[PDB]
Amino acid sequence: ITEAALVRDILYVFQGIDGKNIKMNNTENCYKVERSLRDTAVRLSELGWLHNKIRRYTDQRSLDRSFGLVGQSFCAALHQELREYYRLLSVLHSQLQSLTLRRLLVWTYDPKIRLKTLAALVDHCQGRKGGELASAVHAYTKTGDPYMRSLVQHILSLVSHPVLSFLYRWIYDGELEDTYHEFFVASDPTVKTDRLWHDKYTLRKSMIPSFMTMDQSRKVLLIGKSINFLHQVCHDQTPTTKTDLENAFQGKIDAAYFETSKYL
Amino acid sequence: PDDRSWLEHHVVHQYWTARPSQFPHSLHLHSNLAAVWDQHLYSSDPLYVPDDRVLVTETQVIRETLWLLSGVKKLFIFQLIDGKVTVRNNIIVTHLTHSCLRSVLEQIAAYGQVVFRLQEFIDEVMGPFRTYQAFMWALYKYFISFKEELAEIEKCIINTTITLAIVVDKLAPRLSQLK
Amino acid sequence: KSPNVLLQNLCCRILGRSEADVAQQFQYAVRVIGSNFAPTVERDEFLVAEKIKKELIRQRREADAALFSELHRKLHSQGVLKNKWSILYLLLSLSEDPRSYATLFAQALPRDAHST
Amino acid sequence: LWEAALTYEASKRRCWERVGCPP
Amino acid sequence: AAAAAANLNAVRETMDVLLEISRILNTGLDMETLSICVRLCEQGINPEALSSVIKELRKATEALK
Amino acid sequence: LQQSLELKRKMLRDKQNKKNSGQHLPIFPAWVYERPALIGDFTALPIGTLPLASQESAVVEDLLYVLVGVDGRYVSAQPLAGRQSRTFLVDPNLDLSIRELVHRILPVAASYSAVTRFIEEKSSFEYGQVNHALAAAMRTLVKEHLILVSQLEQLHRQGLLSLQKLWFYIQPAMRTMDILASLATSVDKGECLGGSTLSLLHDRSFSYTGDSQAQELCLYLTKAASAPY
Amino acid sequence: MIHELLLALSGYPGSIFTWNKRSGLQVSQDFPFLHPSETSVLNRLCRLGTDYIRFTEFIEQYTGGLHGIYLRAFCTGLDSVLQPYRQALLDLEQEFLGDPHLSISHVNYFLDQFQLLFPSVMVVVEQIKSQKIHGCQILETVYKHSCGGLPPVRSALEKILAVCHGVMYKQLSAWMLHGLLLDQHEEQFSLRVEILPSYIPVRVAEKILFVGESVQM
Repeated sequence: ITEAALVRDILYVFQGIDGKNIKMNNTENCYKVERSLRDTAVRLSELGWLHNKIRRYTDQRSLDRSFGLVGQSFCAALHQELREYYRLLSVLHSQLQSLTLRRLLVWTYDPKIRLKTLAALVDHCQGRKGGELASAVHAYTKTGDPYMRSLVQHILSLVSHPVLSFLYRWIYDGELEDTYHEFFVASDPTVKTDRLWHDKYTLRKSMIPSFMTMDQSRKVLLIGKSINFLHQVCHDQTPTTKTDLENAFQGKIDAAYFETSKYL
Repeated sequence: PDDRSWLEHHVVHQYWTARPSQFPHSLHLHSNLAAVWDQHLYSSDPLYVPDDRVLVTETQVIRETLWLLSGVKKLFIFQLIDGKVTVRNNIIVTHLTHSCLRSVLEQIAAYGQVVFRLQEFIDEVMGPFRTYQAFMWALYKYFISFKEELAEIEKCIINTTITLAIVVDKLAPRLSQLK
Repeated sequence: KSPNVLLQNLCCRILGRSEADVAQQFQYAVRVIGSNFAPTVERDEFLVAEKIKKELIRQRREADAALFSELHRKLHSQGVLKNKWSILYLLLSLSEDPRSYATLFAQALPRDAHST
Repeated sequence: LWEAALTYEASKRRCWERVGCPP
Repeated sequence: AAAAAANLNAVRETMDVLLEISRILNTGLDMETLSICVRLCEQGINPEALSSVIKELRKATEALK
Repeated sequence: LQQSLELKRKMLRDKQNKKNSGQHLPIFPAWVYERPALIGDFTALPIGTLPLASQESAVVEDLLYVLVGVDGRYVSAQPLAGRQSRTFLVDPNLDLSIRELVHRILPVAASYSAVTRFIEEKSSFEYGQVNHALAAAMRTLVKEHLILVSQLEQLHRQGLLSLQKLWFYIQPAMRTMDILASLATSVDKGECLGGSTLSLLHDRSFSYTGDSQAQELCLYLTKAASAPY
Repeated sequence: MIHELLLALSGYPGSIFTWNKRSGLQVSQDFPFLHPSETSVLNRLCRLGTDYIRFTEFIEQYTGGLHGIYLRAFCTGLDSVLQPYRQALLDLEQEFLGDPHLSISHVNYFLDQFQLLFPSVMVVVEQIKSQKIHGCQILETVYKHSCGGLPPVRSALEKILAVCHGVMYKQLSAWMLHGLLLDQHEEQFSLRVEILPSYIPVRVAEKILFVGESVQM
């Protein structure tokens, strides 16, 4: 059988799509050819074997509305990363009409490493939301590969935008809201009269972020508690009175802490 | 020769008369689509069904559609059978499989009936009530500026890339108004 | 086209000067073009494509390494050029960054196991 | 000469019944 | 006849592609200078030689200014 | 194959007992070790009855297959599936000339596989930030080897590469991949990690200075490994 | 072919893709001119344009069933969220004129971001039909989806939500200054408070009612 057929088929199985004489029978086995070319073909189709997993996981978790905002950011990130792989593939189709450079092994060599990582990241964030998910992308920033550290640091900047938007409502106003469990403070459903201060706000220690210590969470909890007591009881109202950012938390929480207590 | 050559070359005339039209093109399916679809149908053993769709090129369809959306009558494409303008199914371009064509010309014929009934109402005052007269005058006043817009678009065809899907979205802030 | 007039026209494009006002730069041009005018290393546009990709991975731009791929595709789709090696290698040599190890890089064929 | 002559404006008439090189 | 003028059209769009590859590598050529550079490379010449030529000729108009 | 499964868990217990200020250290999934096609190393008629000037083309295509890991049709990569050792068998029916010429080209296959094992086992997080930066700069020279073999593949395709040219062409890359294989052996045997494999590279940089081609190799590798430290 | 797709993604099914109101744009025909695996690509691509038809059917019937000026504000925003899906379909045919090598994969690539807009806004279009919303409580039901999880549907609904607040500044402008209400029918009596969204508190509503009643005297 000619080589030209299997080259078109292996060009289709990079997307995750069976060829004409390449078929997929068992999902835990790699793609099988229907002699030397058949032996060569398997190492390239390992990519499609993993691509099915990484597509299916970010398919399911993105349409799941119990998975929450944190992590649907991660799905949006993974979708943006699979996009650029299809950007490669759409050009690679047009480059035929030799292209078989060790049967495209030097072509697939650099995607093979940008796809092992997302396969690690989907399984280390499995069934986890909030700060448990944030630590699970921060864990792969402990690598010593600079290309890998630069790769994962972008996705962490994607996941940390919802939590930081939740932070800036909690410091400034004292308001707290969630219909899921992704924040580090857990409010009491009872809305107390003057027993508020001790019981209205409790610390959710399971969902403290991977850039915040326990010290940081408790210290900003005191500020949010005070600025909530200022509104729900004292009835005073004054407007414009309230990943790393390279030590900008420890200044903003510091200024807000002083202002609320001195005015109280 | 002398006069028939000046006709034959520079005037379009083949398709709105009874004559087999010859048209060169760049073959190979992406715009040879009608012929490839007929080859597949005949290879799948129809049996015969000798379909006769004469031919037209694409841009002439655009200008006849614009003249129908204007409100003037008597065009070759768009036959009508009771006063409602409908598709002529005797035509093929080089593509559109005769089914996409039959749908898109039906969609613009739906607006053609809208403009045709109102120009019929406008004609039945032009050959005494004095409020109906003011009402049809209001519709006439809308229609003259409307026909100016399509007529200036038609001049830009003689000179950009234009197709059917471009001019329908171009006439979108007016075809919404006509309804 | 005649080579000598082609070099002094280059001296007239980069220097803001007439073609009877420059003969000194074109004399330097004759010094370098003579004795390096025939190939001294074998031609391969494949290598210089993967060395422009080597420049673009040096700046960690995979999307522009794939833009160079569609550009290099259009170059083959038309095919009106004959020496594809020299102009891309020339463009590669004048590379700057818009924002060690070079003896560990690979080399092309020396034209000593082949006729010069 | 040919590439000084290259600098004339491109055509604005495109054919969709000709997908390969419609000037 | 007809193809001999559309062939040079097929030269122009490649000449436009190299106009992108020139500006993303920050080269001192413009579009007119690159046309002469393609006329140089079709006849066959080491581009290290031309590059050394321009690497001196560019430093001999700003060293006198 | 089997023995690599111990080391990661054994060091994971040490780094798990050390760290009580943070939990859940990252590791690769299981199939990353399971599949033999993530690495390069795993109708047919006897070559002996062929003429000689067809045998040369056949054997050079087979050897170019062997360089990148996959087997040739007439030389088999022997299954051991254990340590940095790997052996190869050519058939005994080939003419004695071409085999004596082939046998001196074969060790660059063995210093390609033994390097390849070190890129998979020694990139996990029980070997640390220093070994990750060491390994991430050793994969680069493997990629440059892939570049070299793709260009010689192109030359061979049009019938313009022979064994006598090929023998001359691969020798500097043979020396590079031999340096990489010897250092991989030395790190694997002593079970070294941390600053103990930055003392090793400080000595190894002085140790090999034969043409100052390899001295600059290990000079780049010690700059690469010392960046996380 | 590659313009035949561009009418399938628009409102022209043709003979190749047979539209049905239970599962539309179907192809199960055998092609000697297309590869066997090509069908698979089209099948995934079939999920996109199908939704563009269904949204379009929803815009035709509206503007004793549902009534309201609230439904005349959701729909207008659904036009604007489909506007770049018009523009990024006009761009393709411009690109296809010169280039003959642009296959289906570039269309799948370029319109990959509408496999995140469309499925997260289709639940919003199904939600108002499965449970009927016709009062002033449309702003809550849209406002919980603009928080979203993904950036495209997060902005796409905010474009819609601004005009739903804007129609609510025609009622709260005529009532408070000119003493005019029921110039447009809803869906002393001055009540609107039950259908008002719950993130709007009771204090501002009791202020609004008194200010409106004072103009009558």
